[PDB]
Amino acid sequence: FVARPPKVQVYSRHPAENGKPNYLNCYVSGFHPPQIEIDLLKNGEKMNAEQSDLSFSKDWSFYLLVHTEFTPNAVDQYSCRVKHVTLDKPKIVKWDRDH
Amino acid sequence: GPHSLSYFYTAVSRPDRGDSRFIAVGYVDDTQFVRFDNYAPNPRMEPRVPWIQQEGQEYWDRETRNVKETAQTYGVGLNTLRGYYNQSEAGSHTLQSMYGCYLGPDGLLLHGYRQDAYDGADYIALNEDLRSWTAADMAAQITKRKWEAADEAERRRSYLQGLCVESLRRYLEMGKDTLQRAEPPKTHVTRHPSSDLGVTLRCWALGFYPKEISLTWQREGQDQSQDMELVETRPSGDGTFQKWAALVVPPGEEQSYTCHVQHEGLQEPLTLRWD
Amino acid sequence: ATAAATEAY
Repeated sequence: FVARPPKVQVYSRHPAENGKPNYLNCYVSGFHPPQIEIDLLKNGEKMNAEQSDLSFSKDWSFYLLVHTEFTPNAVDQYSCRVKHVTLDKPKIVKWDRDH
Repeated sequence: GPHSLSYFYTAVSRPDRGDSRFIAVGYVDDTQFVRFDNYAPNPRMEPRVPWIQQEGQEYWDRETRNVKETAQTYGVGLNTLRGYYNQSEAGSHTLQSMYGCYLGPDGLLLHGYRQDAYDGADYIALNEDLRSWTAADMAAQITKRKWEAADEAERRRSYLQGLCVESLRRYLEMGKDTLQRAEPPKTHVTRHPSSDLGVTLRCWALGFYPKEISLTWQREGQDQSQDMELVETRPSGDGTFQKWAALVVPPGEEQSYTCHVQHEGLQEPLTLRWD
Repeated sequence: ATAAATEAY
């Protein structure tokens, strides 16, 4: 009966570098209930991405990783969009190579 | 610290709709090695790392059967708890379970655990002695009386002291070259200006394993822990982890701050500075 | 290896 909002981090596996293939990560955690929708976006459009197996932390809150291969450049904008019952509207976290 | 084998179950009612879903993931230390998810057709316990794949078909058959029967038990359990709390049959609820064993230097159980939660809150747990239970509320006290009369604690203990540790010692062998290797973090410090009297220094730790790590900032040997920004340790995607610690400082005092990184993968603890 | 199904809740 108690709902907890998702925390979101968007980041690359390796230090970003235009032209060099990398891996785009959207890590979502601290949420409950488990029902949730997590999409990686490229210029606002959904990307192919795989999602980890549902697991949870010691405090029972769930976490998921959505991730896909990608080659960062100087133009393309990346972001993670998260939909959860606790969220007024979709949560959109833009990717920052500095955080 | 000591190695551990752990399993994490999540069961979610789908009313109805009118059944559940059950998800299990297994970990050795901070490495996921198996999973089960009956959201998939003809569900099977499946390998999630290379080193486990070598298990024979009988293992996978036994694990699959076992978790599918467990899924049925949690399906019933969800109905039962809904009853305990006199909740509507139209709402979905969650039943989570967490159990595992830690390996001691003598190759025996150092300590084991089993904890359950309903809708994200403690429900019932096995105590450290592996012989008694702690119930979180009146409803859990009903479950407790059932488990006490049924010898559940004694079966759990025998598993944790037996199969659990035995399996763990086996997996640790099979995955030696990866499970028992410490992967040091790759580190560096970055700078990000803000206004004139603010500059964010960020200390990075990338691609490390296991997950445990310490990142701290010091101002001329004095800890800067309370205005430091520390993000939750996050998965790299390849089985390793990432983490960083930042803190705003005066745009001239860069040299007056040091980042200190402690990880078992290092020979010596590191002291980083901005260049 | 997983434990056998827990007692009924």
